[PDB]
Amino acid sequence: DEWEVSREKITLLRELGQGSFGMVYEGNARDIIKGEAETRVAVKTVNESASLRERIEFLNEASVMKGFTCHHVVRLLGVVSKGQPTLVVMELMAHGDLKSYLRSLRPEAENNPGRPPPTLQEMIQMAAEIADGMAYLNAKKFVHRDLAARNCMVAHDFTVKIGDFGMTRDIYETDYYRKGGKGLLPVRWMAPESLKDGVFTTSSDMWSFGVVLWEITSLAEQPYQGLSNEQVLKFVMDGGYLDQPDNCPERVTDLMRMCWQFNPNMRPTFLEIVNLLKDDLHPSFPEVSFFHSEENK
Amino acid sequence: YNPYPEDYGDIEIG
Repeated sequence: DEWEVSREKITLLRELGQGSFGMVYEGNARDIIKGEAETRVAVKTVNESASLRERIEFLNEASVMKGFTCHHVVRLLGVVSKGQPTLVVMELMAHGDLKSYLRSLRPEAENNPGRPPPTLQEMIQMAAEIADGMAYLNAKKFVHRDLAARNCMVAHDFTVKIGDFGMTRDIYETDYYRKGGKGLLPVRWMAPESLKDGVFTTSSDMWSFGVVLWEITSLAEQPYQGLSNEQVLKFVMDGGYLDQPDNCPERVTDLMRMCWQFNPNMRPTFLEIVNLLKDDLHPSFPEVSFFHSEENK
Repeated sequence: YNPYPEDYGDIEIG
């Protein structure tokens, strides 16, 4: 493997928190990034008591990430696959997941880091970054299936990136992934047709993107508060959607509404979102984005 | 890297 890292190069420092299939650690990795003798990293592991399905999914997720190179997607740095346990080493996102980050910015949050909530400009920047990462994933012919603030990560410089590919599926041959039946599923983020027909497409990721905008503007309130999981399933299939957060900027409300068109064919594409926002972004954006890259063809 | 287990529910789709 070009991805293999010697185990002795990794040192675990502390627990970051439970991942999909086991604990994630903050660690040091020696000689993993050219130009750095030692780099602080995130290291994902599988739980000792993980089911066979979970063990398979953990390895599949690492494999998927090997194919990705995008500034707005969290980078896989290496795998320790010699001996045991398997360590999956990724780019450390200094400000954690976006759901946790947004919740910390609430005026009354105990962990308010002493910084103001996102400005409109900052919310637009976040939106464009998330949409750019998603545009990349779509161009690579994957559907994410779990787009949500908790699965976006925030870097040292506050750049947002797509993380957590635990539900991501290849759609190269057909442009959709179908899985009917019972599951432990992110019901509050799922599109009506996913709920009804078990179908997942870039359009259903777009529905979730709308919910991410709602999270950003509500500082990650719980969607459909007061509704149970089963009530949400009914409500959304029947044409229900979320109300606008208090003081939600109108530019963002307009976008959410478009993401929540009942007919998936009427929703925007991720490329359309970046394009809508392209003139309201940091000067570095065209230097790093998938949208502005030669790859976007 | 917080888990939000409550963000998932056992439901049937399809």
